Amino acid sequence: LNLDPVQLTFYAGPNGSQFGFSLDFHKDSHGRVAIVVGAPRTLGPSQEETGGVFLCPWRAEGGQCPSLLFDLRDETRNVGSQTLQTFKARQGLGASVVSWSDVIVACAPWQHWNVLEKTEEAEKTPVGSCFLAQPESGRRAEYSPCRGNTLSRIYVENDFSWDKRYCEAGFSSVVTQAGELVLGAPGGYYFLGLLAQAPVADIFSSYRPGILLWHVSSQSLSFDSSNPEYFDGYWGYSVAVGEFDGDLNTTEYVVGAPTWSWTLGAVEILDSYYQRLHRLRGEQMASYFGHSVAVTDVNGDGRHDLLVGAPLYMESRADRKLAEVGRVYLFLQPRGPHALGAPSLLLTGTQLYGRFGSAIAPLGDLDRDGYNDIAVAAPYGGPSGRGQVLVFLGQSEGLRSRPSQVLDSPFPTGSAFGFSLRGAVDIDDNGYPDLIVGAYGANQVAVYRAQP
Amino acid sequence: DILMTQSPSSMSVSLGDTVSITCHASQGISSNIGWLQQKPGKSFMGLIYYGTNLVDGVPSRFSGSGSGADYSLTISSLDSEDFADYYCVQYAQLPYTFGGGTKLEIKRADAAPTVSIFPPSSEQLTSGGASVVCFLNNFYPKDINVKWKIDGSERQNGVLNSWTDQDSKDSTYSMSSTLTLTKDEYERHNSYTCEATHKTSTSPIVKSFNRNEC
Amino acid sequence: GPNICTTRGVSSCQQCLAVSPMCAWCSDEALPLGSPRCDLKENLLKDNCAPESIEFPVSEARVLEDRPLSDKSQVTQVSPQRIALRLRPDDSKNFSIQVRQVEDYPVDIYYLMDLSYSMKDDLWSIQNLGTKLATQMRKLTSNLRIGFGAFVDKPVSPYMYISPPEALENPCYDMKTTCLPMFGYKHVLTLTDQVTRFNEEVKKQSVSRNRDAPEGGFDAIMQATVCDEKIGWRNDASHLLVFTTDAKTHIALDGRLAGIVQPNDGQCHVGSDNHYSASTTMDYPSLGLMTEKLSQKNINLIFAVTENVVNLYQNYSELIPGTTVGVLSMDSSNVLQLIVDAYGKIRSKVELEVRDLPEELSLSFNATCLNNEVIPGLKSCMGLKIGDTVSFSIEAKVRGCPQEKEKSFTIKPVGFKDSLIVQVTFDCDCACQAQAEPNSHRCNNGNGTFECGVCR
Amino acid sequence: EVQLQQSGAELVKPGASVKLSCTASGFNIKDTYVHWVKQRPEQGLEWIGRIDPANGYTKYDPKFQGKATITADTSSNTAYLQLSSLTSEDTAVYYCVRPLYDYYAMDYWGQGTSVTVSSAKTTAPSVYPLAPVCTTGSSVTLGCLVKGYFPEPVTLTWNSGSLSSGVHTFPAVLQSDLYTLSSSVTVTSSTWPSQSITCNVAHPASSTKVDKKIEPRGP
Ligand SMILES: *[C@@H]1O[C@H](CO)[C@@H](O[C@@H]2O[C@H](CO)[C@@H](O[C@@H]3O[C@H](CO[C@H]4O[C@H](CO[C@H]5O[C@H](CO)[C@@H](O)[C@H](O)[C@@H]5O)[C@@H](O)[C@H](O[C@H]5O[C@H](CO)[C@@H](O)[C@H](O)[C@@H]5O)[C@@H]4O)[C@@H](O)[C@H](O[C@H]4O[C@H](CO)[C@@H](O)[C@H](O)[C@@H]4O)[C@@H]3O)[C@H](O)[C@H]2NC(C)=O)[C@H](O)[C@H]1NC(C)=O
Ligand SMILES: *[C@@H]1O[C@H](CO)[C@@H](O[C@@H]2O[C@H](CO)[C@@H](O[C@@H]3O[C@H](CO[C@H]4O[C@H](CO)[C@@H](O)[C@H](O)[C@@H]4O)[C@@H](O)[C@H](O[C@H]4O[C@H](CO)[C@@H](O)[C@H](O)[C@@H]4O)[C@@H]3O)[C@H](O)[C@H]2NC(C)=O)[C@H](O)[C@H]1NC(C)=O
Ligand SMILES: CCCCS(=O)(=O)N[C@@H](Cc1ccc(OCCCCC2CCNCC2)cc1)C(=O)O
Ligand SMILES: *[C@@H]1O[C@H](CO)[C@@H](O)[C@H](O)[C@H]1NC(C)=O
Ligand SMILES: *[C@@H]1O[C@H](CO)[C@@H](O)[C@H](O)[C@H]1NC(C)=O
Ligand SMILES: *[C@@H]1O[C@H](CO)[C@@H](O)[C@H](O)[C@H]1NC(C)=O
Ligand SMILES: [Ca+2]
Ligand SMILES: [Ca+2]
Ligand SMILES: [Ca+2]
Ligand SMILES: [Ca+2]
Ligand SMILES: [Ca+2]
Ligand SMILES: [Ca+2]
Ligand SMILES: [Mg+2]
Repeated sequence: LNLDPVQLTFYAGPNGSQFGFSLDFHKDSHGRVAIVVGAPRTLGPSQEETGGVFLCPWRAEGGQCPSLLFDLRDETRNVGSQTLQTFKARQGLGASVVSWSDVIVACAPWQHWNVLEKTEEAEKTPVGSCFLAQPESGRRAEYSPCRGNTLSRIYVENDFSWDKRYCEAGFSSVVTQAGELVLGAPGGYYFLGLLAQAPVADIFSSYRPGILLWHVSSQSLSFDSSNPEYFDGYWGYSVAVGEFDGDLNTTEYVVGAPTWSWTLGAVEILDSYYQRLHRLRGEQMASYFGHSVAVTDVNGDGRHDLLVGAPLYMESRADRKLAEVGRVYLFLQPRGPHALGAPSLLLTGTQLYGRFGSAIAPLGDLDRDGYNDIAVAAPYGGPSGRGQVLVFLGQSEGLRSRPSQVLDSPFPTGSAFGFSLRGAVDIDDNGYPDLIVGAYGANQVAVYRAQP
Repeated sequence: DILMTQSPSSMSVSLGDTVSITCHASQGISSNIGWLQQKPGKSFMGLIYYGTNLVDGVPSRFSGSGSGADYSLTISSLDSEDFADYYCVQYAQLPYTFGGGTKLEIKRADAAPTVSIFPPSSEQLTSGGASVVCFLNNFYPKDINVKWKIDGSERQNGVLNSWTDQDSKDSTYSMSSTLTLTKDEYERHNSYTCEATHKTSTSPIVKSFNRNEC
Repeated sequence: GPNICTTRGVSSCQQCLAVSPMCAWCSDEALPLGSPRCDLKENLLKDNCAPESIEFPVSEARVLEDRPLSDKSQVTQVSPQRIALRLRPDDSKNFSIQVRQVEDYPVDIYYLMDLSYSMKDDLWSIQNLGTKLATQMRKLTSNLRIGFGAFVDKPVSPYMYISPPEALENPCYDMKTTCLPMFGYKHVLTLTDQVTRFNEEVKKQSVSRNRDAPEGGFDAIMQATVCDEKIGWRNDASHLLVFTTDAKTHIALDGRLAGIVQPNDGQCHVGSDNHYSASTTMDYPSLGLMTEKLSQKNINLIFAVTENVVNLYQNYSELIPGTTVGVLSMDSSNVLQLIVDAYGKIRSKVELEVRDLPEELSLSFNATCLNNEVIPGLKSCMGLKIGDTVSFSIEAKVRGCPQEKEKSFTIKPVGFKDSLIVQVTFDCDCACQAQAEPNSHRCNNGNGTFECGVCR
Repeated sequence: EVQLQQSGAELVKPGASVKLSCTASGFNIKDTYVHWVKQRPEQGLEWIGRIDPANGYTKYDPKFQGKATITADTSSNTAYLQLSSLTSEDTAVYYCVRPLYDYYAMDYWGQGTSVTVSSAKTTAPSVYPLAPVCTTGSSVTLGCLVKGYFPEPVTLTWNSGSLSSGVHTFPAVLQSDLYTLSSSVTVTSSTWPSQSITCNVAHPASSTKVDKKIEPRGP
């Protein structure tokens, strides 16, 4: 209701870099808020696409940002009569970026990997990898839990079980408050999908350069399955964390599986051991129910609610005609040991091909009335199709059906305005939480300040 | 198989010294080398992995260096705890191969041995055997040779030898040398001699007894 | 009292006919001068005028060409084909015409072959199905045109095996066998009436290989829909797009696993080499976008999928109205019936258009369609199947007497090669005018000529 | 705290087989490769092989192919080394090893397991006192000879451990299936023989304790 749309700040990256594909607020040990931006098609130092990360400091005027530096050199290690190989060309560094304390974790989901042993090989495949940075010290670490040294043949002999060769780890990422990094790997287990968890501290302390295959003892990966419902489900396309079992001493994981059960889609709430606690099923096939997942208490009762996005949902219209507009589903958490029932509210897009629900950002309390608010992206919405982000204020009954405010893309056609979003952080120190919106198509980020 | 030649096999050094152990591979092993430590009687502790990375908990004074086929472990300012055996292992190829080892030894001034010859006890002579024991004690450095003579002639077959480790107090070495022969023969000869040769002298230390002479 | 024949100058037999079509002329010289010569034929016969002397033309319409309507080379759809009308001043005449839809309805079938490795065992099935569509639908309609293309998936990691280097040319490298290089969508053969050729090319096809079970056939569907000139769909023709596969299908937003985030623009990107050039840069289409272009380009999608996935594609079908599903198998009956069933629903019209109709001639029509009701002033019937016959009754009215004397026009149905050529002669003179007799004889004052009992 | 706990010492007969064990503590045995290494005083360290207990796959140095079989069991969190066709060359200390971080490294080690291949029967030692020969200097060295015992160990002390300083008990040596050991003690000449000095040998395998007072040699 109170994001100023006239007073904007534009941060810009280089052409064709997809600067703004992903972003997050980052806070240094001093307390100063900055904006980390991911640019998955940034040219490396030898004019080949490697992707890149930028750390933007808060300015009213905005402008260009400094490049958070990472090692873009490929690595080879001949060890144990094998040849380990990393390939960073077209790895998409900054396809996702997340911050926690004084660390930043930017991932390259399509970083390739191979192992050669005489005439045989593991196969050159996109295991993915995450680069971890600590700006104020300069420390760097990596985490690539899907790398292996198993030759192609052995997977065939074992019916492709425990096949992590195509994980694309870091496709999605989130960090718990304790400092456990959780990665989405929708290619995991032959495109079932998987999650890999590891304490940020333990990643840093077990990493050394040039090793390539190393053990992070405290890590916890999810499991493979031979249940056809999970096949090609992309479980981990999106990921999130929250509190859904009443016990504050444990953390629950929210996983999006948008093509689960023959493209029906699903989202699951799980414990830290990856035992399923609940499963929400998609309403309509190919709608990509699970593309987005957001956790926030919107009705002021202290229990986290779940928001799921299905951006390709087709709405029914006059004379049996369908219209792709996109849909967001709200699930308010009830009291005690009781499952998440049917949706408390359905929000549906209005523009054809608008992809409403492509991103869902908890805004915190935008108007400081007590109830938390959210932002929902329609990257190709608005009458022109340039994009649109819609604010929804929270209330006792959940959310409002009608949006409180509508942000129209200031960038030209194709920008994907709203493809990325983040809030709940006060960047200018005025008491109200703000919103950063990414337009990778236009290589920019728009910062909207909340005002009284 | 890759051969790991380690050097030196031993060195005599002092507390506070900075020392280096080299280790040479028969082909290049691109830093795929580990360094190990074995203290007297104890088991193994990993010191360095992948050439230069210290294992968790290993003290600052240990460091690794080198590349290709030639690597070095360096201990700076030796602690008394650092007098032990050290080995390199390569894991560039299967099978993993180890170095010969390098033993850090406590340096001290040269000392000649205290040689003492003992004839067969009455108990042993009654039972039918006859062993002549000779102790060469508290000497430095460790290399020493012992010779046995019966009535002037050198006796080689039937000698057993044992050496202690470097002493915990005075850092010296001791040897024991037992000549065993049939009682039958023992009583057929008179003079029994035990000659210790050691770098502390050009001429050997001779100790003898003549059978039944009191 | 008096009629228009008698009381309008009438100095001659020619002017007499020119006055009105109901006028007659008495040439009988035995008639007294008091009696009028230009009058109604009843009035003449009432006044003792010789029956043989009465000049009273009657307009007619003889059939010149009358080949019957065809059943099942020549193929006659209009009958009669040639008529000879003969008219007198201002007079009109009518005639019949029958039109029948004999020739078969035009149908386009484009065939999409899943040639991924999972279809190795299903290859004979899709080869059998293709050639059966070709041959059996040719028997159903001689105006069939048929073509095909193949698809695998986006030739990009992780879908494509990208190692070792040999695997790019031969994806089956690590199986110690050979298969073709991977590809997104290949247009292979444009919609053609050459069935024997289509079957040969279809039987030549072989499989390729890719990493993941869901394939990129929806790209092929989109491009086969929107690439008009490449595929060759005809404007006035029934469009069928048969889609074969034994597995799941990639859908919009799957592309992000290959680093592809650009939404499908719905435009054609095939061009010269017959490959879908956007395969590695553009995302798969969404069901809505597919629906839009299928509807816009007027194409009926048919999923011909194997039994393990029928339920998947039946469910997609309900999200794309007008789509239908048949089972791909060793037997081609299920799928063929869908096509016959579609052909069974086709209905045509008969809409008469006139060409070269002279300034003077004006027409009016009576339509007798399948309801067997004479709808007056109507010249078109709608809702015909092959074998149906409608009928029209046309009346032509000439304006007076033209100087041309012999013209022709053509009544033709829209979309038919067949037509009716109607030849029109204008009969303005009298038979007694030939017997001119140049000399006056009776006048003898330099008047000249004496025809049908008159000086001038 | 990561720790590899190996099974106790083995006294095995030639031609027989033996199976050593190595149990994970403070971690799971499937976490990494587990290796087995052989040590001997003369020949040194030899790598036998490895296993990936997650899936059972193993590697061996051709030297130990056939003799050595490495297995593991994730239920009991233990890895095993089985040696068949035992020869005297198999007498050695055997260690299990795993890496800290680097997949391929050799960082954490067990305490080792001793294996002695022998046909020898249990035999109690003959213990002989060694008094000096017939002038006397400032000091005097005595000795004790322990011969023909099996198996190791014996424990030797002087005056029941009261005389610990100035002692040299030498490591045992093998000859013809049986072990021999000797010890020496030195004192000032005023100490001995005026005060009594006895040799105490104890061989638990044979249930034998012998005391030998060193007596001066007479006429
Ligand atoms: C397309 O189809 C239509 C429908 O059949 C057809 O219409 C005919 O057109 C011709 C001329 O082109 C008409 O001919 C004229 O007829 C006039 C007399 O018509 C009257 O009488 C008719 C018969 O009455 C009896 O029978 C009927 C049932 O059969 C019954 O209802 C009556 O009670 C009675 O018993 C009667 O059908 C007709 O009714 C039609 O007309 C009236 C008036 O407009 C209308 O209101 C009605 O709704 C109905 O449509 C009417 O009552 C006659 O006077 C006339 O003669 C003059 O002109 C001719 C030259 O054209 C001169 O020669 C003559 O000297 C006169 O000056 C002329 O003969 C015929 O009547 C039509 N028939 C019908 C049923 O409408 C078209 O021809 C068809 N076209 C083609 C190309 O095929
Ligand atoms: C294509 O689309 C069809 C139609 O939607 C799918 O088939 C349906 O699949 C759903 C699963 O989502 C089925 O739902 C389940 O129904 C079970 C019993 O249904 C009976 O009654 C129906 C009447 O409508 C009959 O059609 C049917 O034959 C049965 O007699 C319930 O037992 C299930 O409940 C359990 O699971 C759900 C989670 O889904 C839990 O919430 C429940 O607590 C419980 O554990 C469930 O409701 C449905 O029956 C199917 N319909 C039909 C008509 O077959 C296909 O799966 C789909 N195929 C593909 C390839 O996409
Ligand atoms: C047989 C695997 C090689 C794939 S292929 O050569 O047959 N190429 C196919 C695509 C395909 C991919 C996967 C598949 O099933 C893979 C099943 C593995 C499922 C996993 C899921 C996690 N649990 C372990 C098994 C079948 C076909 C082509 O048509 O080009
Ligand atoms: C990038 O190119 C665009 C046009 O393609 C041009 O307008 C501009 O000069 C460039 N923009 C930046 C930010 O470098
Ligand atoms: C929380 O529970 C975990 C086990 O899930 C346990 O390890 C830990 O001790 C608990 N924490 C506290 C603070 O009690
Ligand atoms: C056509 O007109 C003629 C008169 O020339 C008449 O005999 C006939 O009945 C009419 N037929 C139709 C169908 O109008
Ligand atoms: Ca909890
Ligand atoms: Ca709530
Ligand atoms: Ca609020
Ligand atoms: Ca603010
Ligand atoms: Ca098949
Ligand atoms: Ca595929
Ligand atoms: Mg296939």
